[PDB]
Amino acid sequence: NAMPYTWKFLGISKQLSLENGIAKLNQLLNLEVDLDIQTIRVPSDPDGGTAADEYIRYEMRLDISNLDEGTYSKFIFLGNSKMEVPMFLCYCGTDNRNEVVLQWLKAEYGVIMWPIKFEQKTMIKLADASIVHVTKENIEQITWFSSKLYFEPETQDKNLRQFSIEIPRESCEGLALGYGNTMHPYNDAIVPYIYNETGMAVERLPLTSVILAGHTKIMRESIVTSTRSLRNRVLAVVLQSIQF
Amino acid sequence: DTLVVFKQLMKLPVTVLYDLTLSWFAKDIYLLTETLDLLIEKGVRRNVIVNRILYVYWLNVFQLAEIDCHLMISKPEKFKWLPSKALRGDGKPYVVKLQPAKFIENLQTDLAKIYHCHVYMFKHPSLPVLITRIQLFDSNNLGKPLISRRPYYVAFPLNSPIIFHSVDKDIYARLVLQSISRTISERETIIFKPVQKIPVKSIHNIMTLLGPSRFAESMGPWECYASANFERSPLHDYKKHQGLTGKKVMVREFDDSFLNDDENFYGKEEPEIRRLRLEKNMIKFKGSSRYSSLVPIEKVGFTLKNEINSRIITIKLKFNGNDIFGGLHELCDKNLINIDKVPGWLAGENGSFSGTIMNGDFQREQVAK
Amino acid sequence: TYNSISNFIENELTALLSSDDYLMDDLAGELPNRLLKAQVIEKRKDAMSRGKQDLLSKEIYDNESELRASQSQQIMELVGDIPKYSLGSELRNRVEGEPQSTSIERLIEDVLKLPNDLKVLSEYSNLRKDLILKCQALQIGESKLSDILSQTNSINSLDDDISEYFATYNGKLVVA
Amino acid sequence: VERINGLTNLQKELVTKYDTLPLLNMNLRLSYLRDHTYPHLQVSVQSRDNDGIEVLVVNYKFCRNTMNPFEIQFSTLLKWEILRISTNVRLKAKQLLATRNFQKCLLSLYEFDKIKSKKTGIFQNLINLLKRKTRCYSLIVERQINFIITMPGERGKPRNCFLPNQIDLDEICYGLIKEYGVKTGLKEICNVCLFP
Amino acid sequence: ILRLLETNTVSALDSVFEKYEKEMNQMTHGDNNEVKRIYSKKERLLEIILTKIKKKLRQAKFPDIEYIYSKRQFIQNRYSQELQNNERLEAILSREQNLLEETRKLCMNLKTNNKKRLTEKLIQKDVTFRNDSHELNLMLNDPIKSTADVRLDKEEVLSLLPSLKEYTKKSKELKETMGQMISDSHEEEI
Amino acid sequence: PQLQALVRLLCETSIIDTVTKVYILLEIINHPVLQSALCKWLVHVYFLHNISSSIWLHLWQFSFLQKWITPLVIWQATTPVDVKPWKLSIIKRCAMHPGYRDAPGSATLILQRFQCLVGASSQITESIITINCNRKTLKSHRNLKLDAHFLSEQLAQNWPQLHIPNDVDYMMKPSLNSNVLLPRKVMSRDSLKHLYSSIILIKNSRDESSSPYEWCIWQLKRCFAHQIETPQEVIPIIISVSSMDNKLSSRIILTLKKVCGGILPLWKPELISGTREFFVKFMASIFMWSTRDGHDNNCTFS
Amino acid sequence: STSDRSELEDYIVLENVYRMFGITFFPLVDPIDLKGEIFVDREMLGIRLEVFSERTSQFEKPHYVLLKKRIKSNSWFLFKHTIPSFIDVQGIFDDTNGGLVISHDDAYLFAKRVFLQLVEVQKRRQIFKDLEAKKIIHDLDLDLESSMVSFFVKDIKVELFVKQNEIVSCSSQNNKSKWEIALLGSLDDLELKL
Amino acid sequence: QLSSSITSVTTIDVLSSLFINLFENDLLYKLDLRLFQTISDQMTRDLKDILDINVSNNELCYQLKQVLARKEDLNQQIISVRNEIQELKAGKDWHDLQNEQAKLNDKVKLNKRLNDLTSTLLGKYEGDRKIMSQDILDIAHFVDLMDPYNGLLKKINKINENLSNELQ
Amino acid sequence: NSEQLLHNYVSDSLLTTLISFQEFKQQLQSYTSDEQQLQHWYELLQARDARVTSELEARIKQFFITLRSRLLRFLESSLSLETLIDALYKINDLLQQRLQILDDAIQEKTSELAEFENMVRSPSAGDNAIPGLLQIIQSYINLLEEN
Repeated sequence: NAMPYTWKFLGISKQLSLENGIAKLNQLLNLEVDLDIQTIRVPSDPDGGTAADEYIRYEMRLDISNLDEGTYSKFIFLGNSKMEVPMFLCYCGTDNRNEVVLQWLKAEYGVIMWPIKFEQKTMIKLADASIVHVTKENIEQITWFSSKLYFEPETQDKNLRQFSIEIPRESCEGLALGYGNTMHPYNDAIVPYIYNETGMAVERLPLTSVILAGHTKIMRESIVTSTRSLRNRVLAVVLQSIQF
Repeated sequence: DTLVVFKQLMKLPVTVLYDLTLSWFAKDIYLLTETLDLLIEKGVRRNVIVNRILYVYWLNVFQLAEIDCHLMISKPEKFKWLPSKALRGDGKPYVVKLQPAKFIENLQTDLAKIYHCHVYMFKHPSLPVLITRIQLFDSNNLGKPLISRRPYYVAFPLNSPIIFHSVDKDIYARLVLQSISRTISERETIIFKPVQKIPVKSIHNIMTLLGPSRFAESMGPWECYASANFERSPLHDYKKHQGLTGKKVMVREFDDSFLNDDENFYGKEEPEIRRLRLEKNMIKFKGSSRYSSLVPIEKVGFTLKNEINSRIITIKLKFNGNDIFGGLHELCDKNLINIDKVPGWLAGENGSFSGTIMNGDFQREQVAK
Repeated sequence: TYNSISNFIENELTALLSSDDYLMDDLAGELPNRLLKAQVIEKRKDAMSRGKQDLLSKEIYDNESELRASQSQQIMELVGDIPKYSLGSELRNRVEGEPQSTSIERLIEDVLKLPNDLKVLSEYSNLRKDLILKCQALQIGESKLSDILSQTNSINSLDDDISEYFATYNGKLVVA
Repeated sequence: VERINGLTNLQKELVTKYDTLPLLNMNLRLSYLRDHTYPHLQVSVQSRDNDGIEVLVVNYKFCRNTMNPFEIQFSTLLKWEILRISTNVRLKAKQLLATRNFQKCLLSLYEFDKIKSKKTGIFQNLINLLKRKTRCYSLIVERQINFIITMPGERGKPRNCFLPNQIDLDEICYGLIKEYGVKTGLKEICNVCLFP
Repeated sequence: ILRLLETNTVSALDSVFEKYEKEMNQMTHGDNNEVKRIYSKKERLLEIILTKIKKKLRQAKFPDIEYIYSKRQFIQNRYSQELQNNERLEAILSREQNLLEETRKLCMNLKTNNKKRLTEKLIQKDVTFRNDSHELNLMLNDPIKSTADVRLDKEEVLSLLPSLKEYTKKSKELKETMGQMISDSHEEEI
Repeated sequence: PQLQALVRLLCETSIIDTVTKVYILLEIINHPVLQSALCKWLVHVYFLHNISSSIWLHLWQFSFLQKWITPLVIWQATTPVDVKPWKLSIIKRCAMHPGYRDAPGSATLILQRFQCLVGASSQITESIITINCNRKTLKSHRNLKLDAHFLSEQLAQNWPQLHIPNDVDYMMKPSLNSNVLLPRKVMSRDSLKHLYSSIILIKNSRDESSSPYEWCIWQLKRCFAHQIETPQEVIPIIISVSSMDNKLSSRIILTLKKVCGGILPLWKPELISGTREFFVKFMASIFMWSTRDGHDNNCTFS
Repeated sequence: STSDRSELEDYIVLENVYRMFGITFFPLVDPIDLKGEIFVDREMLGIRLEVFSERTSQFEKPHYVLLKKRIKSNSWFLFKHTIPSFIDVQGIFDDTNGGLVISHDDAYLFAKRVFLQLVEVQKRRQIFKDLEAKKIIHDLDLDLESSMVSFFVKDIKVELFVKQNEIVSCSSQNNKSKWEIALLGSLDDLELKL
Repeated sequence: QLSSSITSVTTIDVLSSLFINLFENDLLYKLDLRLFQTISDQMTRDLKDILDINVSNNELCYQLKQVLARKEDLNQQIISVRNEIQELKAGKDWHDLQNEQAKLNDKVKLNKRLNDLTSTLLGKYEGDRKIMSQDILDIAHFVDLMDPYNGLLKKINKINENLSNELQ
Repeated sequence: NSEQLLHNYVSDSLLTTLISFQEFKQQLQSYTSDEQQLQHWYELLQARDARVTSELEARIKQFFITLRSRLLRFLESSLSLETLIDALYKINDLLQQRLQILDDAIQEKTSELAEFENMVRSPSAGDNAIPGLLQIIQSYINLLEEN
């Protein structure tokens, strides 16, 4: 909680492609906003089985005079038709334009909406999805930071309230290399590590909010970051989360 | 002043303690006994006893006449502490001490700050004496009385290594500590109290936690050594059933860890196995609304320097809360943390020392303020 | 500048009169309204005023003397760099009489006496030596008790070598 | 996932030890007992219903010594006798057992056996030197380093001051017994016998 | 201007009392004067002109002395006692800084003792007793740590000890007479 | 003519926003105002088929709830409120996923709400008409097996589910016999079928049973009073009589209400069985009558 | 059964005599033991600590001192225990053999040192709180380890400070010289003074 | 402000000066003369004194406050001094004095006694040729106590053991 | 108190006398007007605001006089040989007390060892012990020699 980009999430009933009525949104709010459309076949390192990677993140690129997150208010809409829930909506910032954007999104397509109070396995999965940094070679190296997995289990009588687990970056790489090699360091090493140490099934735990260092504050439902963008494999797994 | 003393004197019960206070406060006195007899049977108008004695028999010598408020709000617990050892340049301690030799530091601070008082006390379940110790310091305004600023407390138990002074961390706090360092020296012995763990709670659950008790380290999973709740004496046939005792088959298998970490399913077990889960929890954190701790530990921070593959592995682990380890059996009863792999140092045996364990070598981290 | 700042104070005090009649600013028309007799009277005044600086030279030394006297009362009331301790209570009050600690502190006062504090309380030292001699008599009393208890055992309690040697050699030669 | 009780056989409970208590009997109690208190002990029970009881304290370093008690209650406060002594000590034991308190008594008798043992264990490897060494009753026969074994009536546990151109030798030996160990103090006294 | 008229009345009365002092001074510096009825009538005329000026001042009301002495003396005395306290604490830090440099000098003297034990071991260059003394149990003896010699104890030996040692010599001769009998029991097993 | 026709309905109402919202949604299928938007839901059902309104519910709302949804209760309440008083298309389409997620990881609390939706849905048994005995018998069997499987609270929830779905399906068959065109034949079919399934349930619930007593009582009354008020089921006299060996099991049991139900079944049987044949069915019926009369001459104490 | 129930009762009476021996050891293992083959990589001696009274001639609440195998090298350094901290464990522990304690006999004499260190505390409380507390009417009170002890003789308040059963302090030249004495002289001098 | 009473003093000075001109025009009047000029100048310097005394106290108030801060420096300072004088008896308890009496007596006192003893018996290096006697109550006690009980019973049962050898 | 003395000095005994020095110029020098110089004294030395100049003089001179008292503090930082002899006498006395205590307890140990054991061992006889010893010894030696 020292980073600005707040990214509340939202799911979509059925996919409708967007470039048809971008004139309609630009009509209603009178402000030219780019819609970018681009295929990405994440898992871009192909260890996912190559199953329906048609991922076309639609980028309502609210590119006006950059004075706020109410001025830069980029959206990302990732879609896959061959998955049951097809599509979700992210949105950054705190603009009031987004309200009529989503209102129109309900309206003109006839789709129904719900937020995502996602869960523990979710938080861990996208947690270590956050640290694979995208390379131009697309063989993607592994960054590291320092976890601070704040919980807040209520018990009876507020007796425990809140108890941290913090890991230096050194120990992140330690349990990485001692595993050894992966692209899933958390579920492969770290939560197996601390299960073997403190016997804390952090999967089963009432987690509330993993912080990773200087880089995100994943919360109960609302990933917050320090980048004007979200990594695409992160977006992939958050699409993967809601599915069945 | 009168508002402050009314906030104090409303916290009191009445019964005859007010009678004895006002008795020695009045040190007329023949028939004052028959004033107070009637006011014992008219011990009814409870709050306005305060101002009526405070006006009939009413900050220079008055200090002991108010400090019995501290003497009797020692009844409750509300305030806090922190402990401090008493070394000698070798790690040998002592605090073997005759009581009335406190005129010594009275005179010694009187050499350095102005005229002054401090009643001693004696708690009466738990055997320290404690020193309510009001620093009369100043008198300025930019009217002839002096300021009684901040009653700093020093309680020390009988024959410990430990004293626990109160928590202020000031240039008068450390001054009175600096005095009471030297006035307990008495032999050109060297005292120089260093500090331990920073947070705290109240008196009984600081001395049973540490000091001159028998739990010096006896707590956690070990209170059956604290109490002597088995292996009674030379008796004969109690020990036969004590050599014919129960147990779960809480198997230490790795396949059992597969059964516990993985393999989540329904109830599927009778109340015996449910009971045995519950006393696995109980024996892990106590050793027998019941589900509190013994002692309120309030916040701790553990550490964990494993070394693995000749390479250090360091997780820090801070807690917070309002009482932890009781919280942890009340968490672990929900089968949330997988009890057999709960090591002792966060099972809670150390009594609130945020130590930095490493390969089973729990410590303290001296860590002066 | 003890009385020198006050000397310049009184000098600047009279220098108003000096600069006034020296300029003769009002004295030019004051003959109309002391030719130089006015300034003669002025240094008469200032020679009179030097009694105040005589009082300065008095009272400054009075003040410094009484503060030196207060310093003397301080060193007489405190220990004159004497940290000596349990005798340092003993000369003012009895506490308990620890013969262990009084003995050991007595083994540290005898360091470099000739080779302060009221001739180091030779009377209290004599009182401690008298008390130790009293304890020495108290120990010698039990020593006499032991002597008289052991002496009543010595008086009550208080050839054949070769004979038994020949008998044992004969036992060897008659049994072996 | 069974739930049986446990009186013996390590393996079972050594699996199912989720507590922390004294372990349990099987012998690993009594093996630790006997094997980590070296001279032995025997009994017979003789119950009543308040319990007269015997014991056979096998004092056991090289030459035996024993003892036997009297009754208790099942609250363990009753009275006790000695009914068999070995004659290696006759009346020093009665100096001890003049008073009661078997803890101190037994310990001394125990540590006293270890004292006799270490007394001999020093004497043999000082006799090992093959110079003019001669033999004495309890000290040495060269040039008279004796030492008592007091088994006193002051502190309850037997202490042993020493004896070794007389007072001079006393302060010198008290000096040298603070640097190089008791097992080498004979080697030091050898050094002031060997060259000068 | 009620406060103005009040302060004017008080100040004029103080000037009237000082005028009485000045009238006594002029009478002492006078030729021959002892009546002062003209002085009392002049005080009356001054009060009359003072009331007339008070009328003129209340008319032109165009809008504190012993109070001044009191508050000034109040803060002077507070400042002086504050200064007394200052030199008291200055006395105590002077005493203890004297002590600090004393013990600092003595710890430097301990460092000279370190160099001296190097030199004193250089003149003649040539632990487990705790474990053994509690392995067995032994005793120690220390009538030492006194700079004066203790073999001249025969001053205060006089209490009972020479009688003691003579009777022990008597018991020594008695045990010699008892230990005559050992002549059978020298080498019965050697 | 629905432009001006719905505008005439606006002349009869006060709710232009929902009119134009029909002409262009989730506000409506969330909720003068409430009854007016309810009529808008009706009008959307009119102007649609059932798609653009119903698809909301009959996919996404229960298929949140099979995973999770926050309040979880008012949504399902409005879900049943929509689909129950409405089309058999919504009913059967919902019931497809109902039986499937039943056989799949059933959530066992949402399936109560889907059971209520079925309980009004004589639409469901109506619109199927082909092999409902297949589908509903399979669903009942799957619930019985999985109730015993998550049984072996476990047993109380086995009782709760396998009895409560039974009672709801029995109410559904009661509605089917209220229609009874071919639902009479299917009513005989599923009636005897679920009677047998609950009978084997009572074979797993002999001396330990709580709710299933009321279930079998419901089944018996749904036979008996239906046959009494409708004596047209003479071809279904086999079905009306068919409680024989199960009735031995039923009189084989406190079962005061069970006996009361058996008394009712037998009394209406003896009434409307005087017109029956005195050889095969009514011989067994009167045989049971004699056995129960002997049980009555034993009940004169016992 | 009762086949070897007599054998068990024989063993526990053997245990009972072995624990009036005082210091004993007894195995235990805390559940840190990986691998029905089962490693144990940390082992506990565990030293129960038992004192015999005289005033009741009972045994007390025993103390307990339980150390454990250090991970690295075959040592025995301390772990949780309970004797009240007016007695040190740690310094008097690691005093013995430089803290480098490996065998069991050095461990034994460790607990021996602890034991008698405990027991004369028990002895002098057993002097004061019993003998002249009850023979003499005395109105006594005292510290946890008997070191500021104050009372009526019968009449008046006398404090005295104690050390290794030898009186040091006292609370008159008569008074002071009669009481800077040894403990066995204390009861005798209160017999004599009256 | 005080300008009002200043103006009143000016008016009183003017009128008193007119009366002074009348008195000195005819001359007695010395007393009245000094009376009203004392009135005038006393009023002036008293109003002047009270106003600048207000100024002086209003500033030395806060110079006093500055010396109160000086007292605060005193208290922090004596904390630090007493602190360091306290743990300077910790480093004097430390290794310095400990190694002092751990090597001083070691290689001075005991080696003194040892070299004195070697000067004695090396100076008479013929000890194995001269004396060997290092030139008692303990031998007195254990011999005189082992004789009358242990020697007696040991001898009589050893002779009875010889009787057991003789008969059996 | 010292500051009180010093401002009392500087205020009273200096400035009141300076005001007296002002007013005595009207009285006895002549009979002239004798006030012109008084207002010129006013106008000129109204740079001595005498309260403020007095307090500045105080807050200089009192302070360096206290510095001078700090300087003149240093004074210390025959017939004592009799007490030195008394101290050496008590040194011998208490060293003797320690040595006599050790010898007293050792002799008491000899007493408790000897007297109690030799008395209550043979039931308090002290008869001619070695005579009976040698008699039975010679008899047993004759019996063994015959054996």
